[PDB]
Amino acid sequence: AAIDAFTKYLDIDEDFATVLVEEGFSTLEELAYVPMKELLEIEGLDEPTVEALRERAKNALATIAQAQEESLGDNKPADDLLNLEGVDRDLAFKLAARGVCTLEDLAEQGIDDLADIEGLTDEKAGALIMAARNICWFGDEA
Amino acid sequence: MHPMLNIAVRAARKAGNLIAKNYETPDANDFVTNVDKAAEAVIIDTIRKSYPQHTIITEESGELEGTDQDVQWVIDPLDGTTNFIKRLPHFAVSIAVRIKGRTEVAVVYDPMRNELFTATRGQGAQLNGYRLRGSTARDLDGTILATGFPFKAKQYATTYINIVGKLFNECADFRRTGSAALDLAYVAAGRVDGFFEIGLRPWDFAAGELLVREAGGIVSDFTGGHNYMLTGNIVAGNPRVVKAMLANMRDELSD
Amino acid sequence: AMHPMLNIAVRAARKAGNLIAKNYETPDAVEASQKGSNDFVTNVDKAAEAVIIDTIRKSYPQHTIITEESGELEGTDQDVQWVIDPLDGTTNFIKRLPHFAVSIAVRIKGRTEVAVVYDPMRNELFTATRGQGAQLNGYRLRGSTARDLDGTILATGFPFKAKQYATTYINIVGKLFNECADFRRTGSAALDLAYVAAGRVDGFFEIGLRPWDFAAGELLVREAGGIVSDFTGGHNYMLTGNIVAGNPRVVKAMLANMRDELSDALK
Ligand SMILES: [Mg+2]
Ligand SMILES: [Mg+2]
Repeated sequence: AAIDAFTKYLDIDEDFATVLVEEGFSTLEELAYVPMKELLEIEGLDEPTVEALRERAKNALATIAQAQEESLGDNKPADDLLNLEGVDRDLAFKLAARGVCTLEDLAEQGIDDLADIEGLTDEKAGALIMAARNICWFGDEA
Repeated sequence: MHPMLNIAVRAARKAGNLIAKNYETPDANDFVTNVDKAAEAVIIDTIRKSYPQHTIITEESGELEGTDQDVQWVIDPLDGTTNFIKRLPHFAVSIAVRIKGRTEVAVVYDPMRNELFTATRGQGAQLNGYRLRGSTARDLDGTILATGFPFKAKQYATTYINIVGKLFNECADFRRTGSAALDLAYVAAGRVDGFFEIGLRPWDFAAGELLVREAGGIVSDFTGGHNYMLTGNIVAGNPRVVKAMLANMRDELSD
Repeated sequence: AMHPMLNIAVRAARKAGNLIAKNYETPDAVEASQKGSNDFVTNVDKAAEAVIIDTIRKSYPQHTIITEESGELEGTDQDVQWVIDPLDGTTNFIKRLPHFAVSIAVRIKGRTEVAVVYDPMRNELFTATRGQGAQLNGYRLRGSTARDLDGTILATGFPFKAKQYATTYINIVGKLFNECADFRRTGSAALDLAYVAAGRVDGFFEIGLRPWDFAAGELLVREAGGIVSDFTGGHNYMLTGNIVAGNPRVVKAMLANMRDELSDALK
């Protein structure tokens, strides 16, 4: 299961062969060097194509890194969740990671819901949740 | 979450067994309190044998301490006492275990219908092996309100009446079986959409509030604050209906 | 012995209640549809009504039948009526709130003769036959022996179909809360009447009730020492649908208290 990874690896022309799991292509860091005792078993990839393979391999590592750093950011503490007074960038990390990436669903979380938050006690958490209730339920604004 | 819950469940089992046993001496105001004390005492024995370190908090005995003051046992051996006084079978035992200024264990057991709701913070609240998924209502349309008339807080009588009047003008219908703990369990298990009552007490709702919050719901006071623990003013249910209820009920309060 | 038509009625109600319980534990099989105000009606209603009609016609192929759904099925005879509610509190069975009942009563020459209500969740079977009384699973029923509006419990219903009286209704309840202890609200007229006859609640009252939602309970509370009336002391409650019921003292006190708070439309 690697079909999205090797899109452009030996990609001076894609009609040569599919990538080889006989050596694995599944470490991506310890595979930075494999000697020529086993890298003579490839066909249709001459030495300039090998350096192009190295370039596109750096590109593929970049793709995997980008996928990593994009799937990691399932936090997205938004401006509407950052503007909140007493909710800094870091409390917004922890709150948007708690399971509410908004404010309307935030006003629907009690003390024990927003307990165990990094950078907030129990009383000030309750005060902030009550302020969120003012800005979502009590203020009667839309 | 396993041993504390097992101990509490066995305690509620013994309590319900004794309650149902004593429910078969028909008589037509004091012996109800007597069997209340008896169930409370066998509960106390359960507390003393298993974990003699924790402290007990009852409506009757006040608070009886041991050594571990960080683990409070809030045990109401009967909710909606008047029902059992009148043989109307809607009453339950409510066990709660609070740890570090916070409720952690909750059990509500009706022995009549054999309804045994359990609740641990985080992992949620189960019933007989089933998960209580709250209510599906998003507003106060066609919903049911586990409404409670303050028969002990007659000072807020007219205010409460005007509030429930506005509600019934907006909402659909009420229910009141005269049992706060069971009302909270029911609104937790999606059997009734929303709940709200005036002038309650910690030994009453101690378990029901957790049963509700673990069911995708919230518990609050009439002003969205968190002092409902002692102000006795509670509104609960899934957040949609609670918001839809507060938005209508705020503008005719007195506290 | 046991009144014959009462035996047929209780057998039919038993079968209907067993079907009800069967439909209860399956929150999937219920396929309801809204018909009125803030309430559905389910296929289970139709199934239970069918079972009841069939069981009745088995041993009575000519008696007239009355039901909220089928209106009035006029059998070849028209002096023996069977008022049926295969469900009281369909709203509760929607939310699976375990508090409802089936209700079956028989009118002879316009006078209710036998009546039963059945709560399958607690397996309670309120039977009542005229001139012989009311029984709960084999115990007599005398209603609450309370003598005044103090310490009493008042069962009621909110008019979700006629909410106009609500305000008035509210005032009524408000006035009553000045004296009585606590109220009760189960969304089930028949079971409220039963509890009254059971002595579990010491009085019941409702504004605008359906005819086939009390015609079984009213005989229960009658033969259980209690009395029924409208809000003005008359017997027109069968048409107005405005009911008060309970032991004579509490009914008299409630009527005296409500004589003012009430509205002229209801009287
Ligand atoms: Mg108690
Ligand atoms: Mg009906």
